Amino acid sequence: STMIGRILLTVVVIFRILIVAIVGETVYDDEQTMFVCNTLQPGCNQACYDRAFPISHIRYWVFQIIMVCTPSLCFITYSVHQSGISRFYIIQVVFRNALEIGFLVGQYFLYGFSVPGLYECNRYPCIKEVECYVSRPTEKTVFLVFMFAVSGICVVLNLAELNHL
Amino acid sequence: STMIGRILLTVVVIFRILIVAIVGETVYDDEQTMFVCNTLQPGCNQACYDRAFPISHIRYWVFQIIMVCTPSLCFITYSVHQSGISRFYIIQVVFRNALEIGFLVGQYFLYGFSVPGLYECNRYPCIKEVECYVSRPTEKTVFLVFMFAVSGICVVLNLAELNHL
Amino acid sequence: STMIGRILLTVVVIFRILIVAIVGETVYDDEQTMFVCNTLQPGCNQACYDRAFPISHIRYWVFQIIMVCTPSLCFITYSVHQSGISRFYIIQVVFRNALEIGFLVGQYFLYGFSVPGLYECNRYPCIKEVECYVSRPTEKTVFLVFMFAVSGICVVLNLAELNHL
Amino acid sequence: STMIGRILLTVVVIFRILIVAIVGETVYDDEQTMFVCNTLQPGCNQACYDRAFPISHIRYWVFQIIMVCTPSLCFITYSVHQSGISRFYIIQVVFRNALEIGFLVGQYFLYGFSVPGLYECNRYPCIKEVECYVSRPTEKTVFLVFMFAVSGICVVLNLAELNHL
Amino acid sequence: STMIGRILLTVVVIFRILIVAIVGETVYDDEQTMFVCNTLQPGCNQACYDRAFPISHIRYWVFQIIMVCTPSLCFITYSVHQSGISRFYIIQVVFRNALEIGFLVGQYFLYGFSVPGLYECNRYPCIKEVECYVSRPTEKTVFLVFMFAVSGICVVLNLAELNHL
Amino acid sequence: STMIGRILLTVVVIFRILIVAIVGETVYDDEQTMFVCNTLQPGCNQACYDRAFPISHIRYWVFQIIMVCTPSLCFITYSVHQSGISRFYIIQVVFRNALEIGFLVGQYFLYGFSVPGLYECNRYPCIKEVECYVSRPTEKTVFLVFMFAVSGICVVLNLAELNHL
Amino acid sequence: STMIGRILLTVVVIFRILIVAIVGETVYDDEQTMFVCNTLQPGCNQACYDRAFPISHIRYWVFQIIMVCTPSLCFITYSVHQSGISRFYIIQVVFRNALEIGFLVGQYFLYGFSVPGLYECNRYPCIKEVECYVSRPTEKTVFLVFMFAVSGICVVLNLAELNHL
Amino acid sequence: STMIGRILLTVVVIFRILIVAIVGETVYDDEQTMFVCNTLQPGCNQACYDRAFPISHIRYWVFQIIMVCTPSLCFITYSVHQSGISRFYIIQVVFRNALEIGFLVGQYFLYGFSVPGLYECNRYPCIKEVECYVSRPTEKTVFLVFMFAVSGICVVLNLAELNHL
Amino acid sequence: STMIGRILLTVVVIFRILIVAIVGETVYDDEQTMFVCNTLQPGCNQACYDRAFPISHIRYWVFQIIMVCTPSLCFITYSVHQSGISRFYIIQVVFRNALEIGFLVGQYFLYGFSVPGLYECNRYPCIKEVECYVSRPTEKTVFLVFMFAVSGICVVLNLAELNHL
Amino acid sequence: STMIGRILLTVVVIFRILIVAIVGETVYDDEQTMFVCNTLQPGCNQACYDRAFPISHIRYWVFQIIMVCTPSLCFITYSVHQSGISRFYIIQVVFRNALEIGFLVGQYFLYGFSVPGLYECNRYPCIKEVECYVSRPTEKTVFLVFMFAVSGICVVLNLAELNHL
Amino acid sequence: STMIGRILLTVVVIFRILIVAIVGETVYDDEQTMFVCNTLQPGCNQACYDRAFPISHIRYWVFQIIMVCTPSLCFITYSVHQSGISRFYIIQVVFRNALEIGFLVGQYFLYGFSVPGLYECNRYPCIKEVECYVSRPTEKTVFLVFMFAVSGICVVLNLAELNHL
Amino acid sequence: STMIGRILLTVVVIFRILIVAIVGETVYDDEQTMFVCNTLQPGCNQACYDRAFPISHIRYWVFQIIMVCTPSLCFITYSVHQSGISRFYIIQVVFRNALEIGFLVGQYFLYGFSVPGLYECNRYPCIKEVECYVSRPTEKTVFLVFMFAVSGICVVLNLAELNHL
Repeated sequence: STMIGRILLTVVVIFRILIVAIVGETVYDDEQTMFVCNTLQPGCNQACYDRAFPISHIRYWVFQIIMVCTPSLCFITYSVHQSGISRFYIIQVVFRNALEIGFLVGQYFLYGFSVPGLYECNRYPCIKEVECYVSRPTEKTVFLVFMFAVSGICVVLNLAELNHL
Repeated sequence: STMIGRILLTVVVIFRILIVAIVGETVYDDEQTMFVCNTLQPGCNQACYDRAFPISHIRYWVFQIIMVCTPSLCFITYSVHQSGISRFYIIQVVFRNALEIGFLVGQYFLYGFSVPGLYECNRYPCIKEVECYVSRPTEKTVFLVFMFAVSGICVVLNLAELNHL
Repeated sequence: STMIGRILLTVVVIFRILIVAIVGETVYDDEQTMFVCNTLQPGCNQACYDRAFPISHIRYWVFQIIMVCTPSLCFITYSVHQSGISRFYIIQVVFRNALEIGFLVGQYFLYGFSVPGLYECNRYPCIKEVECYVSRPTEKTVFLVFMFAVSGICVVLNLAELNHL
Repeated sequence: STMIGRILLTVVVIFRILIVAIVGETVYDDEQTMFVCNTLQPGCNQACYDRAFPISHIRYWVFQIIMVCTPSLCFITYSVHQSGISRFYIIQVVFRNALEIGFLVGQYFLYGFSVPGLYECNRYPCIKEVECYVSRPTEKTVFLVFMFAVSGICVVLNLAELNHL
Repeated sequence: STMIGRILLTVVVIFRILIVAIVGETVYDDEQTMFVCNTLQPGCNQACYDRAFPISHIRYWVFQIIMVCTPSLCFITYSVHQSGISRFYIIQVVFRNALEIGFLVGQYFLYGFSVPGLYECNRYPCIKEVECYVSRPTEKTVFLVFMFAVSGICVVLNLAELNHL
Repeated sequence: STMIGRILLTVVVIFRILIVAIVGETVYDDEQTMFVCNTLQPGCNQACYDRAFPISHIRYWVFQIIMVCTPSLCFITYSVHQSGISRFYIIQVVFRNALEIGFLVGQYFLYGFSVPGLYECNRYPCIKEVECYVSRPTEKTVFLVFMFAVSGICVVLNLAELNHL
Repeated sequence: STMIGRILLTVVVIFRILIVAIVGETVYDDEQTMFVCNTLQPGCNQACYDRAFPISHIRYWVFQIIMVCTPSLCFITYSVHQSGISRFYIIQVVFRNALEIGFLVGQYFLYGFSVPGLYECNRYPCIKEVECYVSRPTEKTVFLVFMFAVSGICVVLNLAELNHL
Repeated sequence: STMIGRILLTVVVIFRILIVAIVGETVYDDEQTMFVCNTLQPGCNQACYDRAFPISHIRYWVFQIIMVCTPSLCFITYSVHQSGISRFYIIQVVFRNALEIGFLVGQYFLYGFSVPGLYECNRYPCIKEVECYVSRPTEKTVFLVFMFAVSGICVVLNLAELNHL
Repeated sequence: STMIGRILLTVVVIFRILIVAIVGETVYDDEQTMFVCNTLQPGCNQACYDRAFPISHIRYWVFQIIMVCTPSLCFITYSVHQSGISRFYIIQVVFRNALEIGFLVGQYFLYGFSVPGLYECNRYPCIKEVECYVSRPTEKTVFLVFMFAVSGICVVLNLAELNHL
Repeated sequence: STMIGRILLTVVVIFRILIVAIVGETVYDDEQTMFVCNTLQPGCNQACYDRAFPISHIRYWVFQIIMVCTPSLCFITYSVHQSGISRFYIIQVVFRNALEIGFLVGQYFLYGFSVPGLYECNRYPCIKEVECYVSRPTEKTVFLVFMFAVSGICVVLNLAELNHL
Repeated sequence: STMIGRILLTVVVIFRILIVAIVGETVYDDEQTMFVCNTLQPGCNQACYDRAFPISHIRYWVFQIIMVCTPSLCFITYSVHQSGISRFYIIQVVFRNALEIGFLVGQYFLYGFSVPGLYECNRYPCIKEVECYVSRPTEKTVFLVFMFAVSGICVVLNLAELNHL
Repeated sequence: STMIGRILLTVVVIFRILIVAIVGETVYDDEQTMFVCNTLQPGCNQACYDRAFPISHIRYWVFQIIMVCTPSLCFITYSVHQSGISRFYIIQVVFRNALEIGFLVGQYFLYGFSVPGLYECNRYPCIKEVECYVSRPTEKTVFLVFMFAVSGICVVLNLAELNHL
């Protein structure tokens, strides 16, 4: 039971990296060029896009993916130099658990569970409130939900292993 | 008879991956930039494109291709770690069969067998119903039919092997 | 005489792959962005481009190139697994001959021997018949003729080897 | 205590290179195409963009990254040719410390800690003072702060090792 | 004297390939997007560009480069299979000489020694004669002259070796 | 003293190649698309850009970089074939010195030490003299100065070694 | 009682002529230039304006005003030539009554009592139904109501005189 | 019976002049500015408008009105100079009859009984046949019918008087 | 004292008519062509202009001027026909007083004392509230104040004469 | 026979004045606003219109009409002052004859008998020869022919009277 | 001396009325349509035109002309009714003098002696200060100076007559 | 001889007034709307039109026509009041002579004898010198020459009468 868990954790991690790396870079490519607002004021599109999308999803996901792989690299570099290992194993597991729980909570607090098609903006130089329109909201919602689903499994597995000890 | 079946399954899988990877990424590249509707309302093109094409074909095909290769990776990782194999062989065959039948059914239910050149849209902010025009419908229909044809062979072969036992 | 034939067949095949792969992808890149019709009707350009160019040359050539290399892969996979070979050799030669004759005939029936600079279109939403103008017709004609020339040699060589037995 | 310091220095350096190389090249790609000023004078956008952004962040960061890796290459080339090493070790550590402190100070003096959304320009051919609007200011501020944070750790670690001797 | 000739021939060939491959692909990239004619007739730009530039320089140079490397590949494939060599050596030298002289003559007859900045066009649908304007004529002239210079050396060297026997 | 000189020459050469190859290709990418003149005459932008920038900096630098590496390749090919070496060593050093001094002088005579923001043009079809505006002049000036600085070191080092004999 | 009736009839007639002649010609002047529809189809504005406004109000009112003054001119011309009068007086009164009742009924049946601000159009070449927007609807409604009010008095007065005999 | 005929002829003539002079000049004012064709060819609108409307209705009607009043002026000038009258009376009646019958026939042969909303044009520089759209067709049809009705009465009356003698 | 009052009343009336008739028709001529709103929605300008200016000032003033001259015309027509006068004099004075007081009150209730330069609009098809800008507000305010001043004198004079009896 | 000639001369003169004054001023009103040339050069339309139409028809006709009425005014002023008359009568007849023959000849030499729809222009700043398109050519041809016809009668009549003496 | 003064006063008054009435109405006709500012903000042109030209010159001059003719009308109406005259003569002279001095002073205080070609504007919605450009400044300056010159003579003459008593 | 001179002077004066009043007002109507310069600078057209045409021809001619009729009005007003005449006759003749000579000289000094089609402008905000293009230069030259011719006759006649005394 504990034998297969490692294999499936490795497979889930590789699957997530592959899915993010191969297709996700090209849904968001036209994010700002097809964002449009009903207005004649110069500079309103920039401010309203910036307020609607402060950090793009793909940047957050790349950062999370890179940051969740550091303890393994540290352990590998230590063992390579060696040529209390168990204490290092315990500590890196603890750190990975903490980092992944923090990242999941931050994702939930930053983005929620949906991307709406309309956005209402009231930032200078826009006069009062204006209405703007988003590109590809359904695909982005699907990607959001898929990533949340993938991220839950890793949390579950790491808690499993934490509790087996 | 059962000897050649494995060889042809491997060849079909590699053929499908190559066809999707090399040429398919560039028919759909201009999907939204050349989508146009007869209207003067800002934001209507975004809503009507989103309603006509919720998930693009190439994303669905990439996802399917990646998801149908996971049991092999699991078996390989297990055997590498080993350094009841037959039970694992049986189970992974069952899982692959199920996944490929599910994906074929989902393709049929999502897209059908044709891409029409006209689309009729009645989503806000569009006033009543408007007419929009699609890019490269014939090429996309050809690609659809080809992919359905390729996908049928794999189902047939996997049922063959399932029934030989 | 039969010794050099294999060497020249291999050289012709590699030459064709290289020519198609390195330069051909960039003559057709602007095929639709510089296609223009004399009209004020929205959606006429899409319909007329689709009727004038149902499948682009480069897609057909990539498909043909990929499909004419499958018997070799099958023979290689069989021999690798082995670790009646002559019957397989005979059959794969027959199949390659048939496939290449079919593809040459299909090319002739699909495209002919020239690409004209003007096209006359009468498809909805275009009113009656309209005149449209093509990009780079001379270069595309040169490419067509070159590909036909290259494809003839392979047919000749394969018939040669078929008849030597 | 001094054992782990080398491992963490190597990990921080690799992390910085990866973060800069993979995602940073694509936030700044549209820096000038979406920069716009409220004016009708030809040539004002060029002058005001040039005055607001004399050297782009990504160029400065690439230059710094490349320049902070030269002492290691020199030491490696020397040792490879060998086939007073300790004096070379001391000197290269001193040089790396100096270079990294200089680069951090220069970053602080060139850019500060924020990127504002508005810029006021009074350069010819602009008449008097004009107002211009920046793209993606929040993301660029986040990147600035992250890079400052990363750069502080290296300074601390190098001072640590300098003082251990 | 005959010893160094082979070394310099190899160096010239590699130099030509590198120069063509690394920089030449990006001077001609905007060839048609910045070609403009003084006219209001739709379709005149396409016809006049096609008449002014029937085959682009870079296509001709790529084709020539690929075609001048075939005899070496043939000799290599023969010798690999072997595991009258001198007759093959003689014949391939003769063929290479002929091909390179033909290609130099064709270059001279196709393009000449300069690219002018203005072009006068009288092709349908253009009314009578119109004036059009070319992009980057000086850089293209420099490239033309450089390529002619490079190509002369190879002819000289091959005639040298032909005459030494 | 002569031991370290070779190491530093190699490091400077590699540094120059890396700096030119990684970042320099993307400052000049938009050189002509953001070049604009105050005029209504068709074709004036092409002529004035061509007169202001006959050969772009990056082309000159790539050519120089490629041409300054040929003597090493010649020496390597000779020594590989060998399987009066000192005379070849002397001669290639002389040739490298000459080539690098020529290239530095040519750079100084072609470009000078600055790129101004305004340019005054009087070429047909422009009527009398017109004013045009350049993109990113400060960054291009910085690059110019940096390249001159890098190029001076190599001249100094090669004269050093020439005079040690 | 019958003495003042003639005086007030004359005053009402003159008042109506003056009101129509002096101000009414300039509310409707921009009727079609400021009529606009939400569409991109050429020719839709013409068809929809024609269907919304078949005959403009001012034309109908001018025609009515001219036609209601003919019996007086006939009586005057007869009496001038004279240089059974009572029978002519009776008959012309009858005819005037009939004409004015007919014109009031026709006005009611042609225009109603209001001019709406929106109009829904489904005439070729408009695709399906489109929405169009009218200029100055409130002023036109006020004019309509005023004219109906003025026209009622004349009917009442003429019936009065008819019944006094 | 013959007494009233003169009075009614005079009233009809004055009515026609007033109707044409006061309102008719302003329906046709925008005849060419709101005429539009579905095309991108310069000069097609001019040719198609000229072919659809060779002589405008209002010019024909003004000419007819002026030409039908000449015999009265001649008779008046003769009688004024006098300070065989019956022969002149007979002859001028004959001439007026002939002129009015000719003008009615010409109207019928020039314009018919309706103005359609669409017109199909095939005149140079228009390519093949194009579709154009007319302004205010219903109002112009109403005016046509009204003028025909008015013109019939005069013919009838003049034949009446001709036959009474 | 009562002698001059009639003279000054006549002079004030003529002055008002002249001022309104000669210059007032040309300040308001461009009222709608230079009215503009900050929006991209078709039809918003029409609705917002109609809501901001339901009846234009000049129409109201023309109507008032015409309506305040009817009692004099009635008295004149009566006296002309005569060829209880004092009762008619009394009654017409009463009626004129009432009409002028009503018109002054209505002016105050319709327009107030100023025309602002900005207007805030929230009528369909405008999304939420939009800002629009008026033409020539200061001149229109001056005209408003002048007309109120002129209208007060007539009220005062008529009350004077009413009270003298 | 000589009695009626004066009456008909007076009628023809008045007819010509009326025809020119009432309708001719409004065919030529849009002469330059709807004149268009196929070109992108600023200033070409002005030069080509000026070369095609140096003096407009209506100016020439107004000038001729005014100049042919001066002898009558002179005779009238003389006779009014009187309060050798026959010598003045003779001389003014001679002068009128001469002036009208001169004007007819000048008309023929200036304009000819037709107005073509196309005009070919080669005046600076137009590059080489360009094609331009005229407005309302058929109506202008009809007017030309009518005016020539009218002008012939006056010449005939004046020669008649000249020869009767 | 006092005899001619009245004649010249009458001639000057009539001259001023004629000059203002015949030509002055058509220099200012395009005052706002050719007023333009260097800005992209909607509504800035309206505010800046209103601030630069609060009341147009021609309105002020028409008002002054009308107001300076009232005392004569009053005297005429009094004398007509008569069918202490000297006291009325004295008083009306006094009033005319006062009115004309007031109007001249007001002209000087409102407009000055010149109309500049540039205007600097800082009114909302304009951002900071913007530059705008006036139409026909020299002609307007000439008109200003001429009107001041004309107005001085009347003041002088009226003071003359005032002092003769 | 002196008898006819007065008659011809009166006829010439009336002819000049008629020619200026009837046709001249409509050649210059589009003077600024069709004036265009080759430039992209806002405000350059206004400055260059103002510098090319400070006072329009028609204004100068109207002013001259009005000013040359004042002595007659003065003499008429004097003689009307009378109900030393010869001294007044002498003086007014002298004044008319002086005024007409002054006006002819001023015309020559202001305008010359031709209107060119091109104008070269160097006024702010135009950068350096720009080229502009005039409307209808030939017609304006014809008008200039005609007016000079007409004006010469009056000078000659007035000198004639001056010298007869």
